[PDB]
Amino acid sequence: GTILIDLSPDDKEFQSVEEEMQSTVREHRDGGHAGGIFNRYNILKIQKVCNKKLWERYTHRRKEVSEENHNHANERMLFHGSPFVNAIIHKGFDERHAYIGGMFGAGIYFAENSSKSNQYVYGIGGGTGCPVHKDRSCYICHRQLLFCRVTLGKSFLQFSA
Amino acid sequence: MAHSPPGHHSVTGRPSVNGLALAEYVIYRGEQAYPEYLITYQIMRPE
Ligand SMILES: O=c1cc(-c2cccc(O)c2)oc2cc(O)ccc12
Ligand SMILES: [Zn+2]
Repeated sequence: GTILIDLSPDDKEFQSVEEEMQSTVREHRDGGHAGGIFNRYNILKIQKVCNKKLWERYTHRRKEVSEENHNHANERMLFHGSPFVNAIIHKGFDERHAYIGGMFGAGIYFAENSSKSNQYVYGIGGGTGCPVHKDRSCYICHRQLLFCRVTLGKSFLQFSA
Repeated sequence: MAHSPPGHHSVTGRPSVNGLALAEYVIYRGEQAYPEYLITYQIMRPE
């Protein structure tokens, strides 16, 4: 029962989300191999995802983690990019959306850099790029990311090379 | 799907070499994320 509501680009909610997307772009060590060569996006549309079942599932778990961690859910807004975003918004995150090969274990990954999530929109390491041109730097085809509310709780700190 | 480090609810990967790379996070329950916004976009070719 997901319905999607288009935010108007005049809406302060739209602008705020766009700002968090544009300002968290960075350069990547792969020279653009996986996600393309770019400094910014052209944002074509932003939609609020409303699903009641899924939301109650989120906040019930939130309350659990909260109580296990000095009443601090440690809630963030973070990016997630994958070929499966249409399933995610209808059916919820689960094991299908996990990154088995991942550096920090087989779980669901999220990025503070929008440009990091962008590298996964067409698969691990960009896969073979956009479906229509097979181009990992395609400037034409429409891409899709999620901006998600994530409960971290007590988070294990793992420095990385 | 793997498990959380005992006594923790998530992992934070803080890059230590690239001082401009921000954090990446991993969770191990689907119930710990809610996909609030769907952004449709193009990357832009630099001038
Ligand atoms: O958004 C991401 C999606 C995914 C991802 C990877 C594999 C399968 C998948 O459905 C999503 O991986 C990431 C890894 C990161 O270090 C940071 C962000 C992502
Ligand atoms: Zn294309």
